[PDB]
Amino acid sequence: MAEQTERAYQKQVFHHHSRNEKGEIDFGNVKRYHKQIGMGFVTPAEAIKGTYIDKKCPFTSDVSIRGRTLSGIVKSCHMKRTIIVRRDYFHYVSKYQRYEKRHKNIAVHCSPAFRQLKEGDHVVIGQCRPLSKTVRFNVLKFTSRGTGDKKQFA
Amino acid sequence: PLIEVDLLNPTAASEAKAHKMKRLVPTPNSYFLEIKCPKCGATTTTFSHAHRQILCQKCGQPLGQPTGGKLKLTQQCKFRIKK
Amino acid sequence: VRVNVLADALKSITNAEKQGKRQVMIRPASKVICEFLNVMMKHQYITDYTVVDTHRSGKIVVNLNGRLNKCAVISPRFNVTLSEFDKWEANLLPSRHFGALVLTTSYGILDNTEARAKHTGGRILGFFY
Amino acid sequence: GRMYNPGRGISRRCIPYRRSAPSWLKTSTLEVIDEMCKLAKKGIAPSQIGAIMRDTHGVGLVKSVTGSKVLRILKLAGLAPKIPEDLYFLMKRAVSVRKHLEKNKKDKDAKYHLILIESKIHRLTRYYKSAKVLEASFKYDANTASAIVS
Amino acid sequence: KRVVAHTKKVGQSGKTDYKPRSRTSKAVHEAYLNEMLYPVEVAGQRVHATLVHKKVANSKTVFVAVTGEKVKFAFPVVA
RNA sequence: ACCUUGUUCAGAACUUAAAGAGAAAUCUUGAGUUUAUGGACUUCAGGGGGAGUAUGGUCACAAGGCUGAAACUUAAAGGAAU
RNA sequence: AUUACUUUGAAUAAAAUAAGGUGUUUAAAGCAAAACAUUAUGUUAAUGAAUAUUCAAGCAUGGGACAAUGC
RNA sequence: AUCGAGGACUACCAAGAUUAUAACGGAUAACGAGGAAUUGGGGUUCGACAUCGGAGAGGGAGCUUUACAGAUGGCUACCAC
Repeated sequence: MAEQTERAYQKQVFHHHSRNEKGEIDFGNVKRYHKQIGMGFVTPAEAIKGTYIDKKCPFTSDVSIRGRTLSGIVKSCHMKRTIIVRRDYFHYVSKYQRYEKRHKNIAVHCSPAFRQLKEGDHVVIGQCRPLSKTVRFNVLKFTSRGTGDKKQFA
Repeated sequence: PLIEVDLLNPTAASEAKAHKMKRLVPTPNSYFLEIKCPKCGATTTTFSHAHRQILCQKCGQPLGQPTGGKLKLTQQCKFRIKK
Repeated sequence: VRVNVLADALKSITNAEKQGKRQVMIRPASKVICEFLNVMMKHQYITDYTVVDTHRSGKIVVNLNGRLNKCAVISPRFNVTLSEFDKWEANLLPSRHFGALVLTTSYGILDNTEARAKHTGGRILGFFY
Repeated sequence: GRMYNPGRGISRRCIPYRRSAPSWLKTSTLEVIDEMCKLAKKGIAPSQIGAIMRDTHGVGLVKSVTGSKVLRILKLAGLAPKIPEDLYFLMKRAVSVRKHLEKNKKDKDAKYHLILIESKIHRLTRYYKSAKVLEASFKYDANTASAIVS
Repeated sequence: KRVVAHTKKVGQSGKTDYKPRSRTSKAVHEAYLNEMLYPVEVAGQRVHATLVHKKVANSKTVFVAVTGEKVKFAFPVVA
């Protein structure tokens, strides 16, 4: 009712009707599909109880999570269902035997399951199929951090 | 110094001369004392380097004046060191 | 400001021995400073030391006996791989029998000889002839 | 040395090597807390509160008697001021210099020292925000500090 | 009675034991030392390290007497 | 208070050195602790000219300021001391 | 709790570099030839250098001293 | 639409994306790598060319056959021969 804000009807990838109390398929409702991703990642309660619809959410769709897995800090949360993650690493210059600070920005997809995700939070991301021109990752978990009077939520 | 003394067992006189911080184990040069009042018999305990007017607890024969580093007790105020 | 306490300590010790002083005092004490002295004692470069407790990161007094030519700390502690040992000794030590490096490793703070025996590298602290 | 000028003084205090209360001291924590509690209600800085106890009550170190510092005691009673004491006194001086500067526009040394004072404020405000003492919404402003400091 | 907790170390593997700071070996031994001495108060503390059979010996001596650590309580040597 | 002395903290300096350093003059509250080379950070220099010039950018009411070359030319220019 | 550091590995095209053997008459080469079995037989189902690398990333493993983010 | 993800393209919606840790530009007498020359250690310079990967057939562009080509010792058109 609140997720049907587009011109088309929003449905899950795997939508099936539940059985009524009499034991026959009840066409009057659709089961909320939710799967569990792999290497030690728990499904947030919002992906179970929540009523949002997303075809790119790793918990409620057919997008898989493949080998590559990284981590970083949320940089911007202005775009819809997408965030920018910044990774800070050190690059070793052989001649001077000293490291130098570098950074790279990764555009990752943030499902509506993570509602309390704001700028500056620590986020673990996983790699999936290309979901856009640049979005090729997906948020798997996040931890809140200190505030800076700018609570820019997703 | 070209001539050198023991650095673990400094003499009592040598430690007294040194700055309050540059001793082996730094110690304050101040102390706590009590002052018998000229007016009454009560003894008011106060810091050696007090930074305010010191009054008796009974009355107020003011017993000391703060002067930039040590209390200026009145000439008739007798004190002993609280150990 | 005091960035490296170990650098301050080793400069105090080297300065004392060039003047022929019998014992020297180091104001800030640390675990790393104590470990560096213990390595220097095992090679009999300093007679002994005592640590006074001042409740304020107390002081250390080191007794010297005409044997410590120069002990110096090494600025930023490079990550010394086991294959880079003899490259460092060839640069910092006078010969192949005289001096010894000091390294901080997961097995404690050790000189180059026994760190080679324990088969472990780490950051380099300093040296002494 | 000092932060802003080449002066270098070592005028310090010397805590004795005795973390417990001296033998001659007999007042318990109840009298110390309430005496400190009454002083806080009178609008006295924590630095001055301890001095009054030391000079008058002979309690030179409060941590040696109660086991906790003055600010910790005041926070438990809820009497700790919202603006930290050291930051508050710095904004009191910036206001005072600014007021003098309104009438004396040609004073070029007061403008320099006001700049140094305000730089100190931005250093302390940044630190206290990382220590979560001040909420991130806090911000020092000349048009506002005259009222809160007053 | 006091308890010295286990620590995590970095690679760890495992868990925490809730150490606050009053449960550290340093604090517990200092708390025991002060409580044990009670009337007496400690005003000095010196550790002497020397070579004993190619090994270092940290001879702690609680000084000015006015767990598992062998200590030598004594008065001021010359005061 | 003024003045004469002991100690100690901070400040501008001064004298001696068979010692340390440096090309030497000289420096010693460092210009010392440096081929036995590594305490922390920033700025600047690369033979002499051409030249702080031309052009481009920017600031100024203006004079000017900040940034700032190249072509070509030349075995020296320079520092301290006898 | 991670990261960094460090020790072992996994996995990773050759040629080339280093390096093992081999009398191309030596040598640069080649990876073949034989040493002796007087060799068909036998060494023999003969050699292929372990051929090692290797930095910056990535994966696993033992340690947590020195460090960063812890929270 | 494609063998297929994908603003690859279209319609509607929102204002986002990168940058002093050097984006966007400019130069290269620049194809990248294994490697080569010289080196006490550290390094400096080179690598069109054995082998691996990329791109091209005078200049662009558009296509046919087929499992694989935007093929040129295939075709069509324009420019220069």
